[PDB]
Amino acid sequence: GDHPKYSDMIVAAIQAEKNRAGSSRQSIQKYIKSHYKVGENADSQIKLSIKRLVTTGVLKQTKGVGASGSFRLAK
Repeated sequence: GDHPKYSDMIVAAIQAEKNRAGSSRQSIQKYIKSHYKVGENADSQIKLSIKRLVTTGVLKQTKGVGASGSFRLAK
């Protein structure tokens, strides 16, 4: 129950830091790693899931792409 869906954790991380500038890419994994136990493989999956979410358009794109990789949550 502490590890339901990667997207849910990503959403939770972004919701936790619903900053105007958006949530940094590092912040998404940092929040998840800090609040949820993750492994190296999981980190890779998180990055893939974040990318997929952006790909599906679920996650909004924010500036600093590649630098910070800020992402916004489309409510």
